[PDB]
Amino acid sequence: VEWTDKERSIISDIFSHMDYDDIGPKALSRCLIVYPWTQRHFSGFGNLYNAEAIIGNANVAAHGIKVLHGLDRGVKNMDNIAATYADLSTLHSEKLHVDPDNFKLLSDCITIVLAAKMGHAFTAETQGAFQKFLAVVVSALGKQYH
Amino acid sequence: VEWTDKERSIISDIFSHMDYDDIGPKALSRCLIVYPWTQRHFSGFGNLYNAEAIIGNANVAAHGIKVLHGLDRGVKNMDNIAATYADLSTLHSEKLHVDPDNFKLLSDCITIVLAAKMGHAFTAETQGAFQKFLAVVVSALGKQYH
Amino acid sequence: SLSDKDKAAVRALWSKIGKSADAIGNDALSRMIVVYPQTKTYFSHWPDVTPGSPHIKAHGKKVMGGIALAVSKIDDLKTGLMELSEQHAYKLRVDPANFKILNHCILVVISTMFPKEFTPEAHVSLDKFLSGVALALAERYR
Amino acid sequence: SLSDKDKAAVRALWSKIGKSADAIGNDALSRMIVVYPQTKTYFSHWPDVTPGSPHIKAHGKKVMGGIALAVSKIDDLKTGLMELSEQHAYKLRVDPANFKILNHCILVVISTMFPKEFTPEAHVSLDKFLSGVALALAERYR
Ligand code: HEM
Ligand code: HEM
Ligand code: HEM
Ligand code: HEM
Repeated sequence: VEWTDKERSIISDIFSHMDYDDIGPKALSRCLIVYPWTQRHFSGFGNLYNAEAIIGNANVAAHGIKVLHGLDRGVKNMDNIAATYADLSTLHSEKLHVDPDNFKLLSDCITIVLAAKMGHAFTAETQGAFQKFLAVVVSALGKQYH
Repeated sequence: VEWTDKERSIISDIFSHMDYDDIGPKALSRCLIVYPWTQRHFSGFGNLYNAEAIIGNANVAAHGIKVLHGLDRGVKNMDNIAATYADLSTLHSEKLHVDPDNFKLLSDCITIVLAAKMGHAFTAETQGAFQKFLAVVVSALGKQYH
Repeated sequence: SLSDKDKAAVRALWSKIGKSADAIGNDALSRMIVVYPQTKTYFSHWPDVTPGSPHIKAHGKKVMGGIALAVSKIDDLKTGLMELSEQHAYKLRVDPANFKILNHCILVVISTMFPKEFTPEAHVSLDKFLSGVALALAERYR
Repeated sequence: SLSDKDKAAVRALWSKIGKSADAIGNDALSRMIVVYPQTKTYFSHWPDVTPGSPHIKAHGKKVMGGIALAVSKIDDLKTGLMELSEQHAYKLRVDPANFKILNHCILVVISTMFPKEFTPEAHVSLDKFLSGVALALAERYR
């Protein structure tokens, strides 16, 4: 992607106003409830019994926060995303066996949770830049052919 | 994609043994029948009334042949695919309004028609290299974010 | 397929947010056209497809009225949405790949407008419902 | 959804190619594992998942027996494949995104083995049928 200055500014603004401790746990818990098959990568997280358990699970929260901080390296260098996530890609694939389709599901949950937080400030243009950035990260993680 | 020498040899072998005049019309006619909404880009092709009409339509044949020859430039320079299809991408998008999802549907029909032709010679390894090459072309044409 | 639990969740959510159907539609269509530019071509016959357009606003009412119809026909979406399927497939020739894009935009809009009501449990059932709506709208395609 | 025309096309095709179900399965599973490496993890408990493996061949018989069951239950795939859905969802925990991958591999194998029978008209109905099988296998997932 050839980023416009406006896209860079939007992405920078979004991440600098995001409360990772709030957004991260919400995004991952939402993904585990809306696409429950993803719970299989979190066996030893404890209480994953129902929505209430998942939403309050501190292990799920810790991991959702890690996911958001994992996006920081992409934000820091938007022109080198595929290379930056190469090791994370190998980890989730070879070691963790996460299905490449799961990155897209989680990224839609991050977008939906951010939309709920931002409310009317999550304009179409904001949504377009944010989803475009997540699409690039998802491609690198899932090792899509391009 | 970082092509292996084996992938390059497979792709070269496939294209050098392909009868474009046979495979091209079959792939496009199959796409127009299996995913009939794609027929909307071929209004002035005449007889698109039913499967028999589509399969025998010489305008559909001419276009299917063009599609296959359109893959030649990718075969010729496998390390510069995204750049090579940039103009074709703009044509199908801005001028033709072809939905980016349609390139994938057509590429699966090309794979299925090639499989029927090659029979047992269309091994798993052959299928993997061919689909990987089509995936890269489809990404460039559909302007996927990466 | 939708279970009784899913149908009850969708009916309860719609009961809460239905009063804002018109606004949700205008917002969902507006985002779709901006974020997925390939969808703009279907609305190009309108004299104004730019942000804030009165045609997009008017159409948004119709789109969410179709969602309201789907909620009323939740027990049999195929029969309930058959005429809309025929219209999108034959009269408008809308590529079926776009139904899931508008669905995602509707979920985004509902999240921005009703953060409290749109819980993960409301979202799972609504998402299954919207996939069902897309499958029913795809009925007359092939 | 499958029309009477689609059901008749699938039953007629299966009538012609069913004698080779075992071979089709071995071939389809073999390609899936090689072309979509992410699927190999689900079969890793087997002592041999390499090309030509006797476990893949044996399993291929079971997979196409499931397709044969789906052809017999074509009028109601959800009820007919409910136990298989529960098994893939709960016991095996197979990610549902993989059903469409195996479906594509089955279409590729049928094309290599029955080029004359697998016409564009047989393909459209079989493809709609396989999407229905995937949706029915997804029943117990969420
Ligand atoms: C936008 C997508 C994602 C990003 C940027 C991301 C980021 C990360 C990061 C930064 C870590 C920590 C790495 C380490 O500990 O060395 C991690 C680990 C892990 N991720 Fe992800 N992840 C993503 C999606 C997923 C998805 C979709 C799943 C599963 C469905 C998943 C499952 C895991 C698991 C199980 C761990 C291992 C850590 C442990 O179990 O303690 N991740 N991920
Ligand atoms: C692997 C994918 C494809 C390749 C490599 C490809 C290649 C081409 C080429 C080489 C041309 C001729 C360009 C010219 O005349 O300057 C063309 C034109 C065109 N293509 Fe494609 N194409 C592909 C997919 C599609 C799809 C999926 C559709 C529609 C669903 C489509 C619709 C058209 C139409 C309508 C024309 C304009 C030519 C005319 O109407 O006479 N193409 N394509
Ligand atoms: C959630 C899915 C959708 C619903 C429930 C829906 C519903 C509707 C309804 C109720 C109408 C009015 C029908 C009439 O004229 O009586 C309509 C028309 C239309 N829809 Fe959709 N629709 C959906 C998705 C789409 C998508 C994805 C596109 C295109 C990208 C689309 C493009 C159109 C167009 C072009 C019209 C006609 C506009 C005009 O009157 O000029 N629809 N839709
Ligand atoms: C066309 C779709 C499919 C059909 C009809 C199907 C059918 C079957 C059948 C009949 C069984 C045997 C069940 C039993 O134990 O009684 C089975 C087991 C299994 N299937 Fe599937 N399946 C499908 C797709 C998949 C996919 C996409 C994967 C994974 C990528 C998968 C992985 C498995 C595994 C891991 C087993 C158990 C193997 C064992 O016995 O150790 N299946 N399937």
